[PDB]
Amino acid sequence: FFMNPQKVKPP
Amino acid sequence: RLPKARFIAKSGACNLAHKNIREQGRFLQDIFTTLVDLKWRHTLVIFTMSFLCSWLLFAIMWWLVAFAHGDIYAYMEKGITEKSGLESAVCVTNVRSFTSAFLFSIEVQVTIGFGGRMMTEECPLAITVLILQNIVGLIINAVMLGCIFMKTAQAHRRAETLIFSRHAVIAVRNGKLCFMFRVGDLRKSMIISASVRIQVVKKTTTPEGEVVPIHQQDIPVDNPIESNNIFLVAPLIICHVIDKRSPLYDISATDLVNQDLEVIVILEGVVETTGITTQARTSYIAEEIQWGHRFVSIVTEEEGVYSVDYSKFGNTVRVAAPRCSARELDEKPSI
Amino acid sequence: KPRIRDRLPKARFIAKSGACNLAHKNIREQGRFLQDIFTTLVDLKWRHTLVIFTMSFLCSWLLFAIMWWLVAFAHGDIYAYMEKGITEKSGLESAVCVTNVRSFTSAFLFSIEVQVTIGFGGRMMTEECPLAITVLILQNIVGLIINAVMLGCIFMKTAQAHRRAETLIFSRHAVIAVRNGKLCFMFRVGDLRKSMIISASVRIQVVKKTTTPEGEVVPIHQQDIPVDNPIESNNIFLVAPLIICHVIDKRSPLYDISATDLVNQDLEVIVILEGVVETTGITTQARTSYIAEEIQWGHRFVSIVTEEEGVYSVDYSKFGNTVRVAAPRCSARELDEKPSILIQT
Amino acid sequence: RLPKARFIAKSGACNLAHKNIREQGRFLQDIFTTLVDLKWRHTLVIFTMSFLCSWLLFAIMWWLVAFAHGDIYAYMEKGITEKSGLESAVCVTNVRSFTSAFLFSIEVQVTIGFGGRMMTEECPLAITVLILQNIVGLIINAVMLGCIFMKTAQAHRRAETLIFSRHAVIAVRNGKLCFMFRVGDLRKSMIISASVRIQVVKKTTTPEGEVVPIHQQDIPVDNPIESNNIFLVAPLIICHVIDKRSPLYDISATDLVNQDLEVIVILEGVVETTGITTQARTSYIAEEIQWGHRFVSIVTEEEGVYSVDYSKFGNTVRVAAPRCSARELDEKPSI
Amino acid sequence: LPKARFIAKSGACNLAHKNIREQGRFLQDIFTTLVDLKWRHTLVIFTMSFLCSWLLFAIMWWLVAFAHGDIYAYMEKGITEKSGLESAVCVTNVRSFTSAFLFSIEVQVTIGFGGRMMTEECPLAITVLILQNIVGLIINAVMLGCIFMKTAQAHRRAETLIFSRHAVIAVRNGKLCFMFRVGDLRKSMIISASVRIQVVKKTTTPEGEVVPIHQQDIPVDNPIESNNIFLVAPLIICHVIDKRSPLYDISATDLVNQDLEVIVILEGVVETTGITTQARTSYIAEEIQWGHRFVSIVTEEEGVYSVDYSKFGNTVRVAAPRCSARELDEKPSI
Ligand SMILES: Nc1ncnc2c1ncn2[C@@H]1O[C@H](COP(=O)(O)OP(=O)(O)OP(=O)(O)O)[C@@H](O)[C@H]1O
Ligand SMILES: Nc1ncnc2c1ncn2[C@@H]1O[C@H](COP(=O)(O)OP(=O)(O)OP(=O)(O)O)[C@@H](O)[C@H]1O
Ligand SMILES: Nc1ncnc2c1ncn2[C@@H]1O[C@H](COP(=O)(O)OP(=O)(O)OP(=O)(O)O)[C@@H](O)[C@H]1O
Ligand SMILES: Nc1ncnc2c1ncn2[C@@H]1O[C@H](COP(=O)(O)OP(=O)(O)OP(=O)(O)O)[C@@H](O)[C@H]1O
Ligand SMILES: [K+]
Ligand SMILES: [K+]
Repeated sequence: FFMNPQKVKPP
Repeated sequence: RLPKARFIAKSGACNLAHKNIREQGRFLQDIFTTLVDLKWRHTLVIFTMSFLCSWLLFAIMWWLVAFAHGDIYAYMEKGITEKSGLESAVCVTNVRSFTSAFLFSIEVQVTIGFGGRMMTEECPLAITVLILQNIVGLIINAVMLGCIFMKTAQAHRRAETLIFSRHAVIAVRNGKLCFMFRVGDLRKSMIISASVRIQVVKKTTTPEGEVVPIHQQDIPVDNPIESNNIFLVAPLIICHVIDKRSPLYDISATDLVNQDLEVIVILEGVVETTGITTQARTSYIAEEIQWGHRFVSIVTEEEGVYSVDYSKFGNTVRVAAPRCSARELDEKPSI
Repeated sequence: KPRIRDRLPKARFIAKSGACNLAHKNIREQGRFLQDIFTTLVDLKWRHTLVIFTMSFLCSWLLFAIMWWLVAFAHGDIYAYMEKGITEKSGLESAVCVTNVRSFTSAFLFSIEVQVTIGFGGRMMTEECPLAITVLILQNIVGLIINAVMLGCIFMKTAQAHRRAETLIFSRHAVIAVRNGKLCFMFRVGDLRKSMIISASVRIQVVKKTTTPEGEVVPIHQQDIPVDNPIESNNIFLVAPLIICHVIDKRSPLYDISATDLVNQDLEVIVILEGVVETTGITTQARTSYIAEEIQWGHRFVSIVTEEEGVYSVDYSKFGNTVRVAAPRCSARELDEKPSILIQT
Repeated sequence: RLPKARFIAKSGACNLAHKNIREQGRFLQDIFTTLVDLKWRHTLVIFTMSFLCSWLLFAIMWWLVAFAHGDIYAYMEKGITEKSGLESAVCVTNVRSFTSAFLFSIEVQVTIGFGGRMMTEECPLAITVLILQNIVGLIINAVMLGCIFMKTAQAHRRAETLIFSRHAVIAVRNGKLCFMFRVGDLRKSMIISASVRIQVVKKTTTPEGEVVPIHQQDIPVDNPIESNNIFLVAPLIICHVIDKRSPLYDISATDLVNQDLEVIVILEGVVETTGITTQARTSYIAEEIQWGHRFVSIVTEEEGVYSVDYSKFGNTVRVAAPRCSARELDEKPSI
Repeated sequence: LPKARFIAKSGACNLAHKNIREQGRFLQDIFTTLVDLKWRHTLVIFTMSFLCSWLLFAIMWWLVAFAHGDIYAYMEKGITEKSGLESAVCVTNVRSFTSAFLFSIEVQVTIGFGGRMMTEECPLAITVLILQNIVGLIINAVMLGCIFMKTAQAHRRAETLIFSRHAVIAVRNGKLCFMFRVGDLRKSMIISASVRIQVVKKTTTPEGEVVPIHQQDIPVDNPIESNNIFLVAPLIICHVIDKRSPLYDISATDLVNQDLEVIVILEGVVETTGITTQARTSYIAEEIQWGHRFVSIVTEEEGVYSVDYSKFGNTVRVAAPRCSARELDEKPSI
């Protein structure tokens, strides 16, 4: 029950 | 200061770099996939680490189980042999020290069971932890056994060993130009259903707006039956003539010194012993494309039987060749 | 509101995800023979496999513990032990059938001690009661068989762990345009798995309801179409994503279609590609569907590869991004059936 | 009534003899291969019999060994004096009869090892029997585990599940004679890269006075790119254009009945669930091809989801078809 | 003497990979060759490994029951002089080497009778116990894996494909040919088989560059030009001689002083195992009978087709023209 959103992070 | 980016380094290994990826995660099923395939150096450690861990952990569990039931008190403090008679109330007969619990856990899990440390019927928690320890031991044992057999199944395959020559050539065969490299093989078993494909990689704009940055055309290899197969025991020379349909048809003797060409070659097939598909790939930038040089005869019939002399695998000798273009050479007879 | 009525019905043959949504019916189901269940044991998941494993071992132990309890009961042994006449008076001479089996708890401990080859020695079988030896033989045979079967289950769940899932990716939408002078159909294919895909091949087919001059009508008719390769072969290399274009020539069955009539057109494009993965050895096959409603005319794909410092870069965010460059209209047959000028394109 | 023998029976399993074949003898490799490829109803018998024979044989040897050293003839005399039998060093403590030796074996091989029947260092023969027994037990256990797992591994595949039409139909299509049969499916996972081939088999002569008993003349299944590859998820009708180049040119319905001929259909592909290659075949005879009985449409089109039929799978409805040859078809091809 | 052939009449490509670079036999190769052995060695290595491990650890246990003072206690002290070993030894009831060997067997094979019990008095014994236990399990796993790998190769037995020692150059429907006969012994049917025909000869290109050996290809006659084939009975492969084939200018009556070789390669997958496989053979000039055509085999007897290998590869002489196909074509009719 969580969004568990996926966003990559920049070097 | 860097040179033009190469699509495929000499040892295959397409060095593209995909970014902007929708990174899923791991799912915790990746760990087992990794574990099934490790260099043998580790799978003689994770074995030992798993066994020794499980042993020590269940040993501490037995220690606390016996300790909280008052057994250790009855053994240590009460009379050693004569002054004391056992009340039979003990939980695990004759385990009066931690090391005793270690030598009990080894027995209870490696299925040795010497019988000097029996399991009595008093303490129900003891029987529960015995069931749990035995189940865990069997599950670990089966997993490790399957891992060891899997890493004994892959003892045949070692590495792709199919050797392309260093730099290609461009010469004259049957009054028409060509373009040749040299494939070869090392180990005993021949290749089965071997196939060869030649792709030229280029940046080719189109008269209708589209400009494909890195686009790969396919070009045929010379063969009298139009079949891309090849049966090799000694090194072959997979030529590929140039014609109006071919893209290299506009190449030039001087322009190739500064030109954007990329002739990758891929070769596929299986091996009889392994029964596993495989392929090997390489690329030929313009810098390592010679001109006029032709390859050297390598096979010499000795007194007894034929000999392929690897001593000169990639040696090349100069020979007559025109400096004009392909379209120049095929433009007109007098041309 | 009104759109939903048109919306409820939808003639589709394979799911955009990739499954082949269909319906078999009127089959001659003769039965379902037994061994099938055993196969289901192999192809379960870890939680179910662990439960069935442990439950099976515990069930075998409990069952044979009940059996040993009955055996050590009928032989007049439990009473013979319970007679507290002395410290040890009648439990030694009377030759109890199984040594030191006093209660069901003890009998269960003995079952454990004899099935997993533990052998704690305190309670051994004797040479008096043949019934006990018969039950011991049966015990050991069933124990070894169960051990072998469970080991086979766990191993085979290990040997089918190289696979994860399909990793070939198609574009959300199609594209039609003009390239090299003539109309072209496009579609994007990309890969994510680091391991390459050797000996790959693609096929594009048109699925439609057809007609014949003689009269026969095939509801779901399939016909292949070329894949426009410079050497006319279905071999495609997959390093970077690309566009597997198909020139719509006159011989193709899409000559008559027009850009305006697309919304109602009943034809559906299917793409099926396949190949063998290098690092596992399995031949995989991925399929996608291009419905008439999803074919955005006129669009074209953008470049997705740029020279970085020394190494090419590739994007996947701009993967499906399309530019609506103005395109010739309804020229699929009109331009094909070239006018006198033949320069309307 | 006369047989007029075929080549492939309607179910497959080519029924041809093989006479005057030189024997290769055999190998124990064959006995092992027969063991591996058995079915359960015999595996769960051969396995158990192997175990029981092992135990009984080693028990007999143990009994003889405990006889020779006089162990039996020594425990017997110890009536009430335990010392009078304890004094003499026996070879295997507490074996005194067959049943005892049987139990000692069953405790040794399966490694149960209770220990109330202990073995001492007093008789080298006992040590050699122990070594031999344990080695035999390990070898038998390993090979039986191998067999059981091999069944648990290769019981993922079953008998080929493909359905062909009972009869073949010569019909009319696109204004020309044509050949049709039906090929279906029952399993779930669609075969991969399926291919189909058609062979007309008939005794042929060769104008230069030479005969050949059973020729085989491959013929191309119709397709717009001449590709044997065929998608197969719903029942299909693999057509066959008839041409002045194809060996069906000179057959009419009048000459259809008493004509020597046959058709073999072989299709092959790799199932992905089991990842294994497979091929199925059929064979139609002359009398089984109902001329002019055009095949009947099968699949229907419901609103939400399509649907198919198998009850009327091979229904051969009839439509008007010419009763004339193919050469004569173009000899007077007006209408 | 004998002029060398590229590949002999029964597989086994003979060559000389002279002056190959040195890879270096990497240590994994020992295990690699352990996995694939015949069975007259597997049981030997199995037994030797088990016995050696047993004996080695038995010697270790004896040393442990020597450096610690136990053997002296059990030997010198009588039954009741000490009246029981109060100072518990590292391992109970170990007073020999044979006794230590029995104890090692007990601990290794997971028997553990109980007489040779172990106490927790001294640590070194416990460490040796753990060491031997883990090594024993590893050896157990290795040998089980070996035996099961061998079990998984029961089906993979050998190669059987019946070629012929005689190629026939005989007329067929107004042309020449180079036929041969292909058989099959195994009851299986080779799925997706293919045939290939190659020609080897020394060559000199017009620009003066020479190739000593060389593989030209020749098409296989088939009314759809498909290299697939279906070998149930013996079949007669043929390779018609068009004007453009390499054999178009053969010395019809002089197939003696000719530098030639024909290679046949057959590829397939067996529909019982799934293992790919490939057979091959070669025809030198001297083993190519001329004019002789192959013999019909199948003769229907009682409604079941018959195939006899008695006359598998013997050819009947039949008169035929004696001139190159160029000489049999340039003229209007020969
Ligand atoms: N004896 C040999 N064994 C294996 N590979 C060889 C051998 N000789 C040359 N090669 C191959 O030649 C390629 C390049 O060789 P390298 O550049 O080291 O020597 P070179 O003479 O400069 O180049 P080349 O050998 O191609 O002429 C390598 O890929 C190598 O595999
Ligand atoms: N950056 C990416 N990384 C991995 N997969 C991608 C990425 N972009 C798109 N895909 C895959 O491509 C398919 C279609 O992508 P599309 O071109 O429609 O981008 P999108 O519109 O963002 O997709 P969606 O609407 O599913 O988010 C999807 O199934 C998705 O899984
Ligand atoms: N409803 C069905 N479901 C699955 N398979 C079928 C079904 N009907 C037939 N088959 C299989 O297809 C083959 C051809 O069946 P077809 O439809 O021709 O029936 P048929 O052979 O004309 O009737 P009969 O079996 O009485 O001769 C049969 O061998 C059968 O095994
Ligand atoms: N009855 C048979 N059984 C097995 N193989 C056979 C049989 N007859 C012939 N062959 C195979 O045919 C091949 C050649 O047959 P051919 O007609 O040339 O007879 P051949 O060469 O004289 O026989 P051989 O080589 O035994 O002297 C040989 O390799 C042989 O293995
Ligand atoms: K495997
Ligand atoms: K054990």
